[PDB]
Amino acid sequence: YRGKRVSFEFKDIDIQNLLRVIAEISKKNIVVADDVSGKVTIRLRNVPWDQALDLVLRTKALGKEEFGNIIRIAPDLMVNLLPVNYAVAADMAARVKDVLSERGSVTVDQRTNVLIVKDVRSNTERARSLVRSLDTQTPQV
Amino acid sequence: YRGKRVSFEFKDIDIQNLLRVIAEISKKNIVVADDVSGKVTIRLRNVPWDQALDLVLRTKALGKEEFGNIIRIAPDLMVNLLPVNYAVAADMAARVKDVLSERGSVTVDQRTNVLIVKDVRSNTERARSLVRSLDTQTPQV
Amino acid sequence: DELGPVNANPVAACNEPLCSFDLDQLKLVAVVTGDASPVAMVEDPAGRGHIVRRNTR
Amino acid sequence: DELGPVNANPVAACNEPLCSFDLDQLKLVAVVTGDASPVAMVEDPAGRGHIVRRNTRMGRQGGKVTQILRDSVTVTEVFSGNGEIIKNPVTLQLKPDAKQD
Repeated sequence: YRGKRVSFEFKDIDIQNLLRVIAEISKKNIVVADDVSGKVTIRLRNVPWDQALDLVLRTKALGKEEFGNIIRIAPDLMVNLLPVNYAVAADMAARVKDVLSERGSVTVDQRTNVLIVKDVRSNTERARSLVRSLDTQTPQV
Repeated sequence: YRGKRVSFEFKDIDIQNLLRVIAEISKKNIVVADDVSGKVTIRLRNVPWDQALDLVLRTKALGKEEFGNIIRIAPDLMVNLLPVNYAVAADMAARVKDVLSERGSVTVDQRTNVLIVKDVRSNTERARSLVRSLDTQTPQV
Repeated sequence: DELGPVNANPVAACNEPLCSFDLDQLKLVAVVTGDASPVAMVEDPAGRGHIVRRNTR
Repeated sequence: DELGPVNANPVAACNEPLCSFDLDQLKLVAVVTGDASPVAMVEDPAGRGHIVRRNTRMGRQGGKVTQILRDSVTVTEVFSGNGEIIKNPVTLQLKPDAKQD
């Protein structure tokens, strides 16, 4: 769960293809089962892959299990990184969980106090507006 | 989920026609199933299409799934963009959800803090009056 | 001997349709515009919808 | 005597597929990039997805992958220009709405 930064753009492609593509970029050797799912659409910018993966799982796709050398996977939206300069990322977690409800979309907390969201643009926009708005009362030091 | 801006005027037309028309404008290659629904009426101004689409779905019409190159769709009112200059769009969400109730109509939050409404003119008018009224206490800085 | 070869070739295509009907019979329903170029939507005297664009007939 | 030896040899491989189809028939779906090097994803006229990267090939003209952007993919193809075999430096864009004859 650490990698080079990437931009994932997938317009109506088999998750098996996204997976292989992700193995062809040295993001492990990835192998699915045979019939995992189908086709998905995502479009990410500035996301390390191992995350864009965790995030792909949550879209439609699978869960991942690693053997070590190989990993087995079994059965636009966009991603944007939000810097949080002023507040701690965990203090947002209550409010951010509360927008999601039983929706799709997710939020991932990276160690360097940045939030990452996959979702529809409309749920991304909401999550950014709240994260920045709460960040903004934290900049008045 | 990003496109050129458009005005959708559909007076009693098959959603399959609106779809094809929407593919003939390079808004993907769109293909339905065979018997999706029927005929609908909408009239939009200044709406990017990929939104006027999400909005068309909610009217009567379908949900969309994208393969990537092609998209499959399976089984006046107007649209107006509200700028929100002063407030955040998400703060309106509680009040705007509360007018809708179990009605038709919807609200979409774009990333650039603009609200977009499809509905009957009478529900659009209500939503605009509330969005502008709450925007107006926010301009007195 | 011709029915027992149970054979049908269904209709789903254009009939080549609007070039068989006169222009003043056709009514403009709507127009679509976006990155895929502008396209008109028009109604037959038979009540079909069509989609046509600049350079088409 | 041939069926009773109940024997099937299933299809799961590449057919060697895209070298049997022409390059202007193929549509760019997506691109992946990370530590494992950049890789393009492309769609057949038969609706299959493929994954190809710099130094690999696709298409009947043997279109060699030479660049990979986020929006587009430059390849070097093999055309018979007036009787000479020459290089054709095509760039396959991503798939939006589009039409040609």
